Amino acid sequence: KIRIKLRGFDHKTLDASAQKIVEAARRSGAQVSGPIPLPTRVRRFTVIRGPFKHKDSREHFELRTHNRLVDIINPNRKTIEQLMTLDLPTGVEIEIKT
Amino acid sequence: SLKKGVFVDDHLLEKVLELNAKGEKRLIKTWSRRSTIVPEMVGHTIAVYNGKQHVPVYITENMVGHKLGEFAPTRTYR
Amino acid sequence: GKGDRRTRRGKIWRGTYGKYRPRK
Amino acid sequence: ARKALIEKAKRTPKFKVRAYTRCVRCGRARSVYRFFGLCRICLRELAHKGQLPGVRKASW
Amino acid sequence: EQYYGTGRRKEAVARVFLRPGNGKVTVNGQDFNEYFQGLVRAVAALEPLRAVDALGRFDAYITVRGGGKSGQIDAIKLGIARALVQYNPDYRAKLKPLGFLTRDARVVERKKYGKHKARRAPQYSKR
Amino acid sequence: GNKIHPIGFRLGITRDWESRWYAGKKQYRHLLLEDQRIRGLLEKELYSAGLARVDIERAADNVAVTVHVAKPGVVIGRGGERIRVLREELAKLTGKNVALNVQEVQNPNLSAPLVAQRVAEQIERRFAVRRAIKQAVQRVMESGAKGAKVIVSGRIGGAEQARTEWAAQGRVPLHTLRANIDYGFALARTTYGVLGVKAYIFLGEV
Amino acid sequence: ARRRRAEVRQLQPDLVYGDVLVTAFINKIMRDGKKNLAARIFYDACKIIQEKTGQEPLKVFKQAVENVKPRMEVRSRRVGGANYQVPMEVSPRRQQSLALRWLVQAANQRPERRAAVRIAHELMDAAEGKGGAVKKKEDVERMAEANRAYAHYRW
RNA sequence: GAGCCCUAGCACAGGUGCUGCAUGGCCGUCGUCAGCUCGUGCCGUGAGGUGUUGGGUUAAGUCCCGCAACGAGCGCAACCCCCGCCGUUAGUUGCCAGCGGUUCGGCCGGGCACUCUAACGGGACUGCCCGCGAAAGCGGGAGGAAGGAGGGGACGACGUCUGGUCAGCAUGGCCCUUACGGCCUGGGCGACACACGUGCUACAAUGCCCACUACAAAGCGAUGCCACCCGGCAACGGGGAGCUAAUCGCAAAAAGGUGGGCCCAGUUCGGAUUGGGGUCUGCAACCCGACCCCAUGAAGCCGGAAUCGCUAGUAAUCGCGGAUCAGCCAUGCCGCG
Ligand SMILES: [Mg+2]
Ligand SMILES: [Mg+2]
Ligand SMILES: [Mg+2]
Ligand SMILES: [Mg+2]
Repeated sequence: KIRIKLRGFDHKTLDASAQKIVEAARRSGAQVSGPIPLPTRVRRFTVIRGPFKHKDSREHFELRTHNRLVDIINPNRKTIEQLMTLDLPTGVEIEIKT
Repeated sequence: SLKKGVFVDDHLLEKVLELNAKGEKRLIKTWSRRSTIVPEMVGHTIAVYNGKQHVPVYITENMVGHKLGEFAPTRTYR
Repeated sequence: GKGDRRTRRGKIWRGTYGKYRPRK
Repeated sequence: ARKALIEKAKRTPKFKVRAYTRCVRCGRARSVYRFFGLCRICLRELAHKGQLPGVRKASW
Repeated sequence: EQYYGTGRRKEAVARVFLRPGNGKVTVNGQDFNEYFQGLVRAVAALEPLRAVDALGRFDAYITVRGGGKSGQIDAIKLGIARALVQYNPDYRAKLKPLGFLTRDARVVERKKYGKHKARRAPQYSKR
Repeated sequence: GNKIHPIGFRLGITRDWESRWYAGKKQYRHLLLEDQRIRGLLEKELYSAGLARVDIERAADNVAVTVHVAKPGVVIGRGGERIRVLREELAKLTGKNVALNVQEVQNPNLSAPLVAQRVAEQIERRFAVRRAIKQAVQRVMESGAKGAKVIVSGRIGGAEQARTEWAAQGRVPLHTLRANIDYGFALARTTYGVLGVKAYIFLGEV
Repeated sequence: ARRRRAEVRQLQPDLVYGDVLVTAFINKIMRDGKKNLAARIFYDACKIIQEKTGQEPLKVFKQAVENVKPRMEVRSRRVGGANYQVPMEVSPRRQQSLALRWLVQAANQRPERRAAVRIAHELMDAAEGKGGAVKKKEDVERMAEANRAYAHYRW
């Protein structure tokens, strides 16, 4: 039972990047428990638009950490093939656990 | 307001304790108005800076526990 | 109410806890 | 002064109380968002360029 | 044996489960009148029944979670209604007239900058 | 003074970031300060190349710098003795292993940040603003573009009175999100003061 | 209201007598959106109408209101000079608005310490037709008559 | 006399020194107002006009009909985000929903149904009916979570105010260069006879107090949140488990509901002011920190002339979080419900 966390600012290249990680584990391992979407940690910034004294009117900036999760029940190396380096994630991260 | 020391300045004490072997000087001028007036080292007169000058403050028993700044007021006509 | 340190309401408003509003 | 100052804010000083922030570009004291070492202006600036990643136009 | 409709109203969601026969109503492992204890309006949540005639003749087991009480009262009011249309496509033409069937979109409008409060605007002094 | 930065406005669609690397509260801050002083030195000692974008990707001790230009042969050297010194200037301050790709703009008259840069250039060589603007737009409009526009701010022709010339062609639907509008801002230090150049070029759709 | 006529906002029937007029009156009792506390009051007060008279509350209620509706009132008006209190017929929707508003105001003018009582005794004093609400209502009606001389300006 | 570092010179540094009326950039504003234009033709000696005007209609120069104009551009609308309904994908957050074991806490096997989480789609079009209309469209009815811009954002034309800012930054000029630079310690920005703006807390019984009583809705936390123990009336101090956090913590939601108290009083309203004892952060709390507990309990009984906000989940009212941040003078602001 290999279980993996994936963070990302980019909601597209996760459901993308870490869901090829479901082909290369059903095609090369056995049973998968599909992609699970963890709720998001949304850091927000509120910024006064002008250099000087314009306290009403500012603009809203968010920085949104998306969180996806993957479970597979197959600690063999018929899997750990693609699933070590066979890349398409460029602004992503990995948590590796069992 | 603390209870683990009386956060009084080294540079001042050093100068009082070392005056405490026959020492009766007025010429004593500090800048640490932040330092607590400490149990019994009284008799003397300390010139406390108010930001513009030091002030001849005589120090008595009834007035321990208080800081030095309390006796050297910093602003004018009040 | 909200102005009185020594009420429940006082404490809530002020953020604090104490004798007049404990932490259970 | 703002130089002898941009400089002084870099020395780890006697007592950490004296340790302040400073917009790392727009070399500046106030409204310094800690997650970016960035002054609210020199900040709205880079954000607009996309030179701070994931950072975006918020709207709800 | 079992019947379901989901109600929502403003952060609050209702799990409704209708069962045939009776009259009693659980909400969150608690009697109705124990959950909505002397809150004048609660008697409203079951008004969908009163309108069909199943005033009593149904049991109800209920989960209810989300923000706050008076919403939940309405949340249920939809569940109940939705649940019993899925025990009768013929339960349309009487429930829709009083429309216990419309979700009701009205949420907290959002706090805007420069205002104090979404619409309430700061205090002008002119002179 | 109204009007949003039309890149900022487009980051969701129609425009990606110039730093695509992930992180977290702990080192995002410096993965920025470094990240910048990079495109810092790059922009200065690479001007002659003429650099449009300068993307950056990361993944811990690697950093895929991708300097876009239209003069690639100026980043390079002879066989490669500039591009050699530079991948070495990068790792000089950056305690890291610096990948340093190069790209080319097939058409530098569709790269607003150059079009602006161009016009700025002319200005410092006491040129003729109204015309420069006039030409630049044309140049761009010539090379296949679906509309475009350029603004010089003020102190035109050394004038005591600051003013603001601008010319436009085709479309520039600045309110349409699905536009794809390269924007670029050239500066322009002159003997009597700064002017400011803004270039817009419209391409996209559906 | 420059564009439209604005729909008479439609109210949710009384969950206890089934009357829109009642909710209306409950709302006028309400302070800072404490609708719960408000209904307690109205009902506790209907309690105090049995406990004191033979007849049905909904009936005292309907009636108290009826007596408090004004039929004419003065509306102010611009003329070449200063202003004119111009008497004119008071529209049904407003009659209702004013009645309820006045009942609640008059109620909280009374001396008794607990709200449901005040509401009740005022409701009672009204159907009998002698509350301070029916007072500040004959004041209007009378005042529209005082000014009967200017009734040739009504728009 | 390679580099480095010292003292003596030198070229220079430095300047939050002046000019926003030399400037860039960015902002405010009329104003999300329904406008401002151009190309060609046409009319006029010409400035210019026509177009854009008119009649109908829109939230709109929105569209319709008409017309010496016919078309375009920056606007408006739409393309993006959030909130309503439904579907697909997906199972450490959902449950007896169904059954079994439950130390009776979804806790345990077990399942994703449902709730949710988050990605992607569907859905609304004046498409349908009746009436009026030449048309656009208007009024009404159906069905539908939603109906005629369903609700809230982001988004600010040509220009205007020689608006704002040289103290964020960039910059031309100008000016000081053992001092208009720099360093430190202390004071100041916290002064107080007065006067205004914006707020907070009240003046009470639709109220105040004390008790018991899950209805959760955004966000933050590994030099942190800190459960839970014990000491203390408490602030807080010991200890001390868990969480790189849909898993652990901040966290009590408060208004509410139930019970009891107060009984119309300057009060069991109100908590200013002052005396005292302490806690914490910090090198350090006199000037000048917040917090706890004892005492002290002020003006205030709803406010002259004036005057501000808001059209619906709005106003009113009740809490919750965050940014800066050692601590905090936040009753401020940005957000949640
Ligand atoms: Mg100006
Ligand atoms: Mg300017
Ligand atoms: Mg000025
Ligand atoms: Mg001026």
